[PDB]
Formats: sequence, structure tokens, C-alpha cells
Amino acid sequence: AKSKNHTAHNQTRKAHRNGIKKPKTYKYPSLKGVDAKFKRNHRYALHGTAKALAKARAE
Amino acid sequence: MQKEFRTSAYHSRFQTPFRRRQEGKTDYYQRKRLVTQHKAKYNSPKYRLVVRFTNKDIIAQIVSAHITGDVVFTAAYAHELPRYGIKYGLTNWSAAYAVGLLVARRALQKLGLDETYTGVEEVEGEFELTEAVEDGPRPFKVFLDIGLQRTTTGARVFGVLKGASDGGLYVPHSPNRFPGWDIEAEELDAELLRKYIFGGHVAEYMEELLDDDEEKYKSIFKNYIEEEIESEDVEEIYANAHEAIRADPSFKPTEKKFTKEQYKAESKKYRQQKLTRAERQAKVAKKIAEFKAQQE
Amino acid sequence: KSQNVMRELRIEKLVLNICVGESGDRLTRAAKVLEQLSGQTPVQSKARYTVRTFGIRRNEKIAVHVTVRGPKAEEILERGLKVKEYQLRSKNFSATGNFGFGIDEHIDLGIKYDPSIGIYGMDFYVVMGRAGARVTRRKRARSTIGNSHKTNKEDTIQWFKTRYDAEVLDK
Amino acid sequence: GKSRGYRSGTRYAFQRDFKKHGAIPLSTYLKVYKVGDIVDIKANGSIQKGMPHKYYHGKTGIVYNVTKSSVGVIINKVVGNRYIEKRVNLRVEHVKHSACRQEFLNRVKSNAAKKREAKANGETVYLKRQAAKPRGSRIISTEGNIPQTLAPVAYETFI
Amino acid sequence: ARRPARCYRYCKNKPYPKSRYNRAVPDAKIRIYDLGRKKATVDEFPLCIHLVSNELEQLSSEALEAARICANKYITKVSGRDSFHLRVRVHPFHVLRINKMQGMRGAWGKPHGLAARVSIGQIIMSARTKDSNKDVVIEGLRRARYKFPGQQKIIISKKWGFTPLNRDEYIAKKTNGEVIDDGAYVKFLSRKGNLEANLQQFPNYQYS
Amino acid sequence: KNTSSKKSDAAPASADPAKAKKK
RNA sequence: GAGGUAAAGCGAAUGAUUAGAAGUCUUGGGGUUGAAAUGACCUUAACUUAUUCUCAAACUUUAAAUAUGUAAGAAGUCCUUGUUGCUUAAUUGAACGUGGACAAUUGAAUGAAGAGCUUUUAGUGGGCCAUUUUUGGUAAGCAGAACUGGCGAUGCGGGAUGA
RNA sequence: CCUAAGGGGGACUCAUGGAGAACAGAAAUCUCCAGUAGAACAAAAGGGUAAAAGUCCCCUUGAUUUUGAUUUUCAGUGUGAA
RNA sequence: GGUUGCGGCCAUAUCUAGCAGAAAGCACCGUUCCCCGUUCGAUCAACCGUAGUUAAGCUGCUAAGAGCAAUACCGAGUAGUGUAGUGGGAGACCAUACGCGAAACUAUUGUGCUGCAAUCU
Ligand SMILES: [Mg+2]
Ligand SMILES: [Mg+2]
Ligand SMILES: [Mg+2]
Ligand SMILES: [Mg+2]
Ligand SMILES: [Mg+2]
Ligand SMILES: [Mg+2]
Ligand SMILES: [Mg+2]
Ligand SMILES: [Mg+2]
Ligand SMILES: [Mg+2]
Ligand SMILES: [Mg+2]
Ligand SMILES: [Mg+2]
Ligand SMILES: [Mg+2]
Ligand SMILES: [Mg+2]
Ligand SMILES: [Mg+2]
Ligand SMILES: [Mg+2]
Ligand SMILES: [Mg+2]
Ligand SMILES: [Mg+2]
Ligand SMILES: [Mg+2]
Ligand SMILES: [Mg+2]
Ligand SMILES: [Mg+2]
Ligand SMILES: [Mg+2]
Ligand SMILES: [Mg+2]
Ligand SMILES: [Mg+2]
Ligand SMILES: [Mg+2]
Ligand SMILES: [Mg+2]
Ligand SMILES: [Mg+2]
Ligand SMILES: [Mg+2]
Ligand SMILES: [Mg+2]
Ligand SMILES: [Mg+2]
Ligand SMILES: [Mg+2]
Ligand SMILES: [Mg+2]
Ligand SMILES: [Mg+2]
Ligand SMILES: [Mg+2]
Ligand SMILES: [Mg+2]
Ligand SMILES: [Mg+2]
Ligand SMILES: [Mg+2]
Ligand SMILES: [Mg+2]
Ligand SMILES: [Mg+2]
Ligand SMILES: [Mg+2]
Ligand SMILES: [Mg+2]
Ligand SMILES: [Mg+2]
Ligand SMILES: [Mg+2]
Ligand SMILES: [Mg+2]
Ligand SMILES: [Mg+2]
Ligand SMILES: [Mg+2]
Ligand SMILES: [Mg+2]
Ligand SMILES: [Mg+2]
Ligand SMILES: [Mg+2]
Ligand SMILES: [Mg+2]
Ligand SMILES: [Mg+2]
Ligand SMILES: [Mg+2]
Ligand SMILES: [Mg+2]
Ligand SMILES: [Mg+2]
Ligand SMILES: [Mg+2]
Ligand SMILES: [Mg+2]
Ligand SMILES: [Mg+2]
Ligand SMILES: [Mg+2]
Ligand SMILES: [Mg+2]
Ligand SMILES: [Mg+2]
Ligand SMILES: [Mg+2]
Ligand SMILES: [Mg+2]
Ligand SMILES: [Mg+2]
Ligand SMILES: [Mg+2]
Ligand SMILES: [Mg+2]
Ligand SMILES: [Mg+2]
Ligand SMILES: [Mg+2]
Ligand SMILES: [Mg+2]
Ligand SMILES: [Mg+2]
Ligand SMILES: [Mg+2]
Ligand SMILES: [Mg+2]
Ligand SMILES: [Mg+2]
Ligand SMILES: [Mg+2]
Ligand SMILES: [Mg+2]
Repeated sequence: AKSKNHTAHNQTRKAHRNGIKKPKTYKYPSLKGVDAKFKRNHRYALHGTAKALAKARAE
Repeated sequence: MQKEFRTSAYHSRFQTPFRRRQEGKTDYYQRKRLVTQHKAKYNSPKYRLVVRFTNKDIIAQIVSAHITGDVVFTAAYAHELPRYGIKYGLTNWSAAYAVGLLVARRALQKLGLDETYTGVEEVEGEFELTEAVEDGPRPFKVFLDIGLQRTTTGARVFGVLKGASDGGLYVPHSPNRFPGWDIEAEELDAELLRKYIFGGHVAEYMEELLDDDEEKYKSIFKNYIEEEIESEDVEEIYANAHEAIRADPSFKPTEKKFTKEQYKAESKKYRQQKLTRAERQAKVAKKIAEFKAQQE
Repeated sequence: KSQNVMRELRIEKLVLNICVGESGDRLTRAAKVLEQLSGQTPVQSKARYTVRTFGIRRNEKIAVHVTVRGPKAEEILERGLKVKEYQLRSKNFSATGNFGFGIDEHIDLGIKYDPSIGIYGMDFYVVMGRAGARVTRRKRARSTIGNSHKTNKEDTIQWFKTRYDAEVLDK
Repeated sequence: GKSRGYRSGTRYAFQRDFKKHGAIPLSTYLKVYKVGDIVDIKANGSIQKGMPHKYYHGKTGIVYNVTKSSVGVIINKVVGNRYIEKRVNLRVEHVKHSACRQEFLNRVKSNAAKKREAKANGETVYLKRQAAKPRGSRIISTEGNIPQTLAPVAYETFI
Repeated sequence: ARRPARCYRYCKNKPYPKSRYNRAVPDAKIRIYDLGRKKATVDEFPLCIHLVSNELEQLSSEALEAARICANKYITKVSGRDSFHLRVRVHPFHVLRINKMQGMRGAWGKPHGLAARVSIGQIIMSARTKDSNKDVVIEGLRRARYKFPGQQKIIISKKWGFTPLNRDEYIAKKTNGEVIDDGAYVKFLSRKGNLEANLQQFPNYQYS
Repeated sequence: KNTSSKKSDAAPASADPAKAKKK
């Protein structure tokens, strides 16, 4: 039979009708993939930090 | 008829090694393995025990590496030993032990870990590592850097190793390179190691040589002869020296007979200085004219 | 100064080679001869590759050689120069200042003959050098030797003629 | 037969620089990377562990993870009509701090220094950058520089 | 056997030279590029005449051989075999391909011949001779022009023979001792490098 | 006893270049 | 920041490649001077040295244009000191924080019928053409890629006529 | 295809050229010097590698266990591989 | 300023050939009982600093040096290229317009800088 093999023609037209959008930025990135040893300890540091601020305001 | 090899293209495409590798002084493979620190400890440095031997001196330094260059923490030289009571044999295995003990004590003095981490106060030659104190700061950790010097059981670098370990520094190591290690029966004969710590091999050489060749004893052991120092009181030379090293391990610089400026002015008088462009142009013109006499 | 004490020529090493073309008993007896002459256990060299014309194969133990230094080297060298009746050629000296010769029977050196051992020829090479060659052989700070301190053919020839009262031909 | 392996087409990208092969200078191993640092990515062909894919060679990103010998870098890659967040683990031999931070962080300091000085002097200062503007008027002196007249030159052959 | 040259006139493909990738390549028809008195010194033949291409084009090795033969024959017949030094300045390094020797499936061709890829202003043939032999050498090249496709110009060089110096700079460098013979070519003095070797090579160097 | 060790790397040599007859 | 294409280069590596010149104790040969000495001479051919003509998609020191990654702040910068079982010899750091200072030129331009987000579903999944880059082929109104713009899906004015 | 051709450590430095040594010659073995890699790294090719990643020696099983995260192809599914 | 130890950048530091080097340092250098490694105390190990030497290493200087580095009324606004026209030319290709813009070449200049510690006429 034999047909068209490949072409990227018209593909940039389609990507730019509604896309080519930069990703949104957030204040807190996800910690997925961050070192488990750091992540394990970072849990304890944040928990203790919340307690200290809670007591200071309770005063 | 062979091709001349050293062409201009050979020099053009030649890639020169690192300056201190071409000097044959730094093993950068070993240096990379020693220096590189866990990236999650960020700015905490690794400390090296640099041990270098010259023909006359033993240099022991505690070094941390930085981008602008290495930075010395403390340093003990073998030529500091006469202050502590060792005047001859400044390259013994025992002089190496003394230099290691001195650098360990001096570093601990600089840090403040003197009363804590005293070390092995009663040297019996047993293998031992500086153990941490519970509910206290960990011992100063240092890694041994022997440079290009070969690792052999009995080498002098491990004398500094044992001294630094006995001085209170935590230096990770094994005893199978100490003098007195039986490779067949994998245990350390601590008696022979203790013998080596207090100059026992040198004293035994003095005793064995004296009754077999008095003339050679007179030439090899001159300094001992004019000081009337025999073999039996060698150990005391070290045993006292140890105590003195622990009493005041602080660095006392040599009083300088001249100031820095006077030294610089004296040295600046010698060593030729480069010719001006005009001078060498005149030299070229003279050489051209003086070449005219071989025109045939 | 060209007349410096440390510029003194003297022998670095003497290397004794017997390249018996085969492996087995004959090579073993050549090794026995070398261990007898030098007093040190010699080392056997293996063929780097296979040649059918020479009857050798790769990694077949072909030759045996030994290196001697010090007074024993001097004694063996003069013992071999006696066999050569103290007469080498100019062509026997390399451009790097080393020289060599080859004896044809090892009983001419002055050792006992055994019918089991037989006679082997032998190859002598002497490596000359002044003091300070350790610079090129030490591990740390290895460097090269300056041109004046280098050993060359003329200095070695003159030193050999002076020290042995021998003749260096050039046929 | 098509070939599309991991390092296909990287013959020159992953080459060492001319007369720069061999051992890595140790400032590479002494640099300190913190989470949030901006780093350029350039694969070193002589270190094959922790090596980036050929896509990230020449890309710049944010460090998000720091491990024993490596950093995790966040890259935004175009996949069709949007960006996908990519998290690449790279040994520090293939990483260098981005020099774009140091220019902007200095302009922040310069703006802060200039503002307090004008505040100290009780005057005002304008800190917004400006593009190059058309040049002003000027007077050209002709003492020693009387105009020299040029003409187009005739055609010549020089072979 | 051989197709008409019109099938291979234009540089449509990338250069396809002999390599480890194409090995069954025939030889170029032209093998000799220097003719006449090629051992003559530079001073013997001051006049240089070029045949220059006014086309970005491909010239077959067959055409190169034919034009070389035509020019050589004419100039040696009219002025003698020792009155000139002819040099062919283009080497055919590009391999042409032929397909038939089904249809378009697997149509990658086999080596068929060799051609030189020339640009505009590129010299094809150079002839160094004496001035009095100008009109001969020109007529030798103009006939050779007929063996080539496209447009060529016969241009008299401003330079002395095959040297890169003009006919006035060569005389200046000659009376100053800055030129020495090297057989058919010359070597020029350098003010860089070992002074002694430079002085030895040019004894007649009037230094200033 | 002892034997010379292979300082070279020509593992699959088994012959040598330059070694041409008639030369 | 990245790149290795255009160009350029080959008295720069690799590979190809024209011509002489001067030299050397494996010169490769012919005639020799030689009674024979390998020890000269005439010669051609090898190499070496400094040169010479011409080249490379799967060569290259150098090296564009176009195109490409990141940044240009309030989620910023600086100061002090809280948390942890992580880290340091440590009172060192790491991360997250309390408190304080820097106010509209809050840190380039230009624009912005506003930005962001979600669900669901149609048709389509034969393409073709023009400029430029470009592969196979002698070429093709041939076959195949790159970017963009078009025709398809589109009338209108021009090209007589014509996707 | 590989119990090493995997892993760690150590020592050494390959292709090749020149000058020399009985048999020995173009090619056997020995010596020095030169030697930016012109070698070798199972195999196609490209990249990478010199106090090594090459050659030789010593010790070994990390060619092991639990599963997560990530990169490539990508629909950001699988598989393979990392 | 010299020197050593450890370095950063990694030839302005390399390569070749000459010449010079006070002090200290470094080095060569002397020895083999001991730990240790070798065919060989040559390398490696250990001992002495005692018998000697700056001959070499190292350092500095010299060279119309090779190489390397930097600069430019050098070449050259050339080659190439983004964009444009119902421009030229049968074509191959070329000119013009708004922009970007090399490499080779030529000339000149330079030939390590520097951090920590110790030491020295
Ligand atoms: Mg079909
Ligand atoms: Mg289809
Ligand atoms: Mg849009
Ligand atoms: Mg370098
Ligand atoms: Mg090591
Ligand atoms: Mg045989
Ligand atoms: Mg195929
Ligand atoms: Mg393919
Ligand atoms: Mg690159
Ligand atoms: Mg791997
Ligand atoms: Mg303001
Ligand atoms: Mg084509
Ligand atoms: Mg023909
Ligand atoms: Mg069919
Ligand atoms: Mg024509
Ligand atoms: Mg091999
Ligand atoms: Mg074989
Ligand atoms: Mg490419
Ligand atoms: Mg090109
Ligand atoms: Mg080109
Ligand atoms: Mg070029
Ligand atoms: Mg070339
Ligand atoms: Mg050249
Ligand atoms: Mg050059
Ligand atoms: Mg070539
Ligand atoms: Mg000659
Ligand atoms: Mg003849
Ligand atoms: Mg440049
Ligand atoms: Mg570049
Ligand atoms: Mg660019
Ligand atoms: Mg505080
Ligand atoms: Mg706050
Ligand atoms: Mg701006
Ligand atoms: Mg739908
Ligand atoms: Mg849909
Ligand atoms: Mg659908
Ligand atoms: Mg549907
Ligand atoms: Mg169709
Ligand atoms: Mg359909
Ligand atoms: Mg269009
Ligand atoms: Mg057009
Ligand atoms: Mg088509
Ligand atoms: Mg069709
Ligand atoms: Mg349709
Ligand atoms: Mg329309
Ligand atoms: Mg109409
Ligand atoms: Mg119409
Ligand atoms: Mg019409
Ligand atoms: Mg391996
Ligand atoms: Mg292994
Ligand atoms: Mg291994
Ligand atoms: Mg190793
Ligand atoms: Mg080479
Ligand atoms: Mg497995
Ligand atoms: Mg996958
Ligand atoms: Mg798949
Ligand atoms: Mg996917
Ligand atoms: Mg996936
Ligand atoms: Mg998967
Ligand atoms: Mg000064
Ligand atoms: Mg001195
Ligand atoms: Mg010795
Ligand atoms: Mg030693
Ligand atoms: Mg000296
Ligand atoms: Mg000297
Ligand atoms: Mg120069
Ligand atoms: Mg210069
Ligand atoms: Mg254009
Ligand atoms: Mg463009
Ligand atoms: Mg156009
Ligand atoms: Mg018109
Ligand atoms: Mg223009
Ligand atoms: Mg220099």
C-alpha cells in the first residue's frame, strides 16, 4: 500500500492553541524523593517547633 | 632514517598534567578519596593527618582542604623534638611516634580537649582506638594521609599513626601494618610494638653492634658517645619525652635572628633578573653582525 | 665542575642472559648455571608470542636471566672480561653508555663442568651510571638527569679503558 | 534499523574538552550545594555514574535533594502542550552553580545601598533598569581630523 | 557505459569520497597533474596564467584528463615541451553513483566515476612560462576550455610563477636575499625561530 | 621459583608488525 | 549556560592527495671501481628533513547566524535566636521557624476582551502544496524528512485559464 | 560471553622507535633512552580511562536482602535498561 | 624574597639546549641488626646524619627557540547566515535591502599566579 511515515507538521499549531503553559509555582514544594533520613528528622524538628510556638503564645 | 618524534604539533597537542602531579608529589586519586566529604554534611570538613618524611625531618600536619588551598590546623615537626628531650635519631620509628603524640596533644590543646581525651597514658603497645565519652563531644576525627609513601607492615608513618591515636585523636586504623604484626597468626605481638615505641630496636642494634664492631659503633653512634648515652637509658629518653610532650604540647616558634624584611632583602640580592626587550634586541643585532664571519 | 666526586662513573648493574630456544630440562639447567654463577635464584622469561620458525610458542618459558649488583657484579664482570682477554669493540657500546659482550662457553668463566649440565653460552650486559640515578627510579618526585650527568659512549669507553687497561677495538 | 539508545547522538556533547581529559580538578568535589541552589547541568563523559540524560546536558535547574555524592535537580520539560516536572539525580561532577544568581543578587545589594544613601541624603533615587537609549547631541571637532574623502575602488584581479 | 556528463553536472549530493565506507571505487582517469618542465626553477617562468571557473559545478576526471592532454599537446607542439610547467589545480575526490548498473526499491547506487567539485573563482589549471610564450599558453588553455562544461575565464596572474608574491614583491625579496631555491619552488626567510638556522639558510640576507 | 611478568598488553598479538620478510 | 551545523583548517591530529629539492651505515634494484674488499662512483626506487597542489556525511584545533536552558525579588534581602531522634570535634551545620529593618521606581521593555481551574463529549487518526534546509534517484507533475505559511475546510481582486 | 572479563586494594606502565648483547638472522631473550596513549579494556561503533578503567599480584562474593523514589522510550501505561 | 610540607586554578606552569645558584631547606649521599620487599637493600623497608657533594634533582636566568597565553585601524565587515522582493540569470548560481558576523593569516606582547603552615645570611 505505502503511506505517510512520520511528520511533525501542524503539531506546534496544536500545542499553542491552549497550551505551552508554564507550571504554577507554590510556596511549599512537595518533599517527594527527598532523603528519608532528613525527612525522618525534619518531622521531629517541625513538631518541636510547633510546640515551642504554642507555649510562647499560651504564655 | 626514522621520523623526528618531538614535532611542534606534538607540543601543540600535548596536555600537561596537574602542576603538582607533574612534580610527582600529589596522588590525586587518593587525594580525591580522602578529601571528598558527604554532600549532606555540607560545610563540615574532613581532617587529614598529613605525614611526610624528608631525609632529615618528620612533618605531621592536620589539614582541611578548601577551594583557595589547604588550611593547616596544627603542625608538629621532628625538629621540635629536641625541645622535648630527643636530640638524635630524628627519623626513628620512635621519633615518628613522638611526633604523632605531639601533634595529637597540640591539636587537642588548640581545641580544648585536654582533660577530656587524654589518650593512652600507659603505653603498653596494645592496639586501641580513641573511644568517645558518653554525654560529651566526640573525639576529634582525623584520617591518615601517607601520600606517595608505600604501605608496608613496619613503616614509619604508622608510628605517627599510633602516636596520634595514643594522643587522644580518633584516627580509624587497623594493626596489621604496625611493626610486630604476625601475618601468619593474625594477632599483634604488642610486646614488640611497645619495644618499637621506645626505641627498642635502635638500642638492641647499639648493643649488638658494640660487641661485634667497635669502629663501626664509633662512627654510627658518635652523638651517643660524646653524650655518654648508652642503650639501657634510651627508653627513658622517650619515657621522659612523652611526659614533657604531654606537659606542654604548645607550639613555640624559633626566635628569628633576622626580621622578615632583612631576610627578603638578603635573598633579593642573588638570582638574575630578566633582560629588557631592548637588551635582547641588541643581543640579536650583535649576533647577526658577528655571524657575518662564516660566509665562506 | 667536571671534576666532581659525585660525577664518578661506576657500574649500576650486570645482567646475565641465557636464551636457550626451548623449554624444560635444558632451560632448567641454564637456570642452574645462572644460580651457580650469581648465587641468586634467577628468573625465567616467557616468549611474548609464537614463532614456528624458531620453534617457540607464546608463554613458553624460553630464556633465563639474572641481575647482579655490587662487588659480586664486579667480580663476575672481570671474570668474563678475562675470557674476552680484555678486548671489546667500539660497536659493543650503546649510545646510552651501556655495554655488553657474549661468551660462548660457561666453563671458561672458571666453574666446575658437569656432564649432566653440559655447556651453555652466555650474554653479559653492564648498565653504567653515575650517582643520583635514584632520581629517575624513586616513586615520589621522579625527574630526569641533566645532560652533563648523563652517561654516553665516550665516557664509558674511556672509563673502561682506564679502569681495566683493556683495548676497545672498532673493526 | 533505527537506533535510539540512551547515549545515541552524544558523540560530541559528551566529549571532554580539547586538552582537558583526565582527572577532575578537586574544586568540583569541594563545592557545596544547598536545596534551592540554581545549577547548570553539563555531563562529564569521564564519570558515568549519576550521569544525566542527553536532554539535561546544557539545562539549568533547582536543587531539591542533597545526598552523599549527588544532588536532585528539578527541571521543567516540554511534553506536548505543557511542562512536566522532572526530578533528576546527578553526581556533582556533572553540576555547576549558575552564574545568573550572582548578577541579580548584586543588583539587589546595589539597589539597597543606593536607596539608603538617597534616604540618608533625604533625596530620591530610581532603581529600575533601562534599555539602551538613543544617543544625545554632540559636537565633532575637526582639529587634526579634517574629513578624508573616499570613493569606491575599481575592480581588480589579484590571482 | 558512461552516462552523459549532464547527469552529474551539479553538486546535488554531499561529498562522497573514497573511505573505509566505500571501497569499490574506480580510479580517476587523470593521474598526472604536473606537466612540462616541472623541475624548472621559479625564476625561469615568471608569467602565470590560470583557467578559472565561473560556476559552482562538478568536472569529471574524464574531462580533466581530456583538457590536460589538449593543453599539453598544443603547448608542446607550438612552443616545445620545455617551455612551460602546467599544473592541474583540482583533484576529483567526489564519487558519483549509478543505480541500474526492482525500480526504486533498494536504489542506493554503486561507484561509477570521479569528479572534482569546483566553486566560483576556483583555479582549474595553472601554467607558468616565460612572457614571450604568452600568446601560446593562452591558446593552449582556451582550447582546453572546450573540454569543460560551464564557463571558464583565462586570467593572467599578477604574481611571479606559482608564488604568492606579486611580480614586484618577488623581485624585492630577491634582491634582498630573502628567497632561496628549493628545486621547483622556493623558501622565504622568517624573522621567527632559531636565529642561527635562519642566518645559515640565507647567507645573502641584507639585515637592516 | 620466579618468572618475568607481562608488562605488555598485546593479549591477541601472537605475532608482531614490522616483522616483514625480505626486509 | 549548553551546542559542534554553516564557514574555516590540513607547512594542526586522523584519513586522502600533486610536485620537485637536500640528505642517511638495513639504502630495493641495474652498470660498475673493483682480481675479490660492501668499501667508492652513474642511475632509479625507498625513507628522513624543510617545502608544494588538492580534499572529508560517517575528519578536525577553531567556530558562527538562526534556534535553545535559567534569572530579572515581598514566596525578596539582611539582623537576632527557637526545634530535631539528622550532621559536626564542637556551641559546627542542615531544614523549618519566632521577633526586627528595608513601602510604592517593590527593583527591564511591550502587550494583556483578565487570570486560574474542572468535567464531559464530537469528528479525525489516507493528506497535499509553496519558500528555505534536505535524503534516494539520471530525473520525474517521483519517493522521503526539518521549520513556517497555506490548500484541504475558502469565497473575493490579480496570475486569460488553474486547489 | 565472563567466578572473573564482578568487587576492593596495591604495585607497575602500553603501541612504537632508536642505540646496544654468543648462537640470533626482518621476528626468540636481555639493557638503556625516548615514548599524551599513537595500545589495551569479550564483542559493532562512538565516548571514557596513564602513579588508571590498561598489565600483574593479594583478598573476596555487593552478581546478596526489604522495598520505595527517580531517568529513558512514554499515554508521562507496560517492558527492558539505568 | 629563598626553601620545604600540604594545596587552588591546571602549560604565561610544558618541551629543547646552555649558564648560574649565598643561607636554610630539599636532595643526592652512607649502612643492613631490626619490621618489610625483591632475581638484585636497584625500587620498597629499616638504621645512622655519622664519611662526602651541589655533579645531578630542584630553583632562577639566557634563546629573532618550539609550544602555550593575551591583545589588535592584521586579515575582514571577507566567509557564512536570519529576514525581503512578481530582483538578475535558460540554468548553475548571482546582486541588492534590514540585521548578525567567523576561521585561517599577519603583527605585537607575555612565559605561572597564588592560599595555609613551618623555616632561613
Ligand atoms: Mg497498506
Ligand atoms: Mg497514516
Ligand atoms: Mg494562543
Ligand atoms: Mg593541564
Ligand atoms: Mg593509594
Ligand atoms: Mg628451539
Ligand atoms: Mg544496516
Ligand atoms: Mg541509525
Ligand atoms: Mg562539548
Ligand atoms: Mg555501572
Ligand atoms: Mg525612590
Ligand atoms: Mg541527492
Ligand atoms: Mg578520461
Ligand atoms: Mg515489488
Ligand atoms: Mg567551457
Ligand atoms: Mg590484553
Ligand atoms: Mg600465538
Ligand atoms: Mg551532529
Ligand atoms: Mg563543512
Ligand atoms: Mg566547508
Ligand atoms: Mg580552521
Ligand atoms: Mg592532514
Ligand atoms: Mg609540520
Ligand atoms: Mg602550529
Ligand atoms: Mg597526511
Ligand atoms: Mg649530514
Ligand atoms: Mg648499472
Ligand atoms: Mg581565536
Ligand atoms: Mg567553544
Ligand atoms: Mg552562541
Ligand atoms: Mg545564638
Ligand atoms: Mg519575620
Ligand atoms: Mg533592560
Ligand atoms: Mg472527545
Ligand atoms: Mg476528546
Ligand atoms: Mg477522541
Ligand atoms: Mg471517536
Ligand atoms: Mg494518500
Ligand atoms: Mg481513513
Ligand atoms: Mg506560502
Ligand atoms: Mg526565493
Ligand atoms: Mg513529497
Ligand atoms: Mg504517492
Ligand atoms: Mg477530506
Ligand atoms: Mg485563502
Ligand atoms: Mg479571479
Ligand atoms: Mg483567480
Ligand atoms: Mg499565465
Ligand atoms: Mg574490568
Ligand atoms: Mg577485580
Ligand atoms: Mg581490579
Ligand atoms: Mg589500583
Ligand atoms: Mg607520541
Ligand atoms: Mg544477576
Ligand atoms: Mg519505564
Ligand atoms: Mg517501548
Ligand atoms: Mg508515561
Ligand atoms: Mg514512565
Ligand atoms: Mg518501570
Ligand atoms: Mg617581588
Ligand atoms: Mg646548603
Ligand atoms: Mg640503598
Ligand atoms: Mg626506603
Ligand atoms: Mg644541584
Ligand atoms: Mg648544580
Ligand atoms: Mg616562541
Ligand atoms: Mg615567542
Ligand atoms: Mg543571504
Ligand atoms: Mg532566523
Ligand atoms: Mg525570498
Ligand atoms: Mg513585475
Ligand atoms: Mg549585509
Ligand atoms: Mg618557562
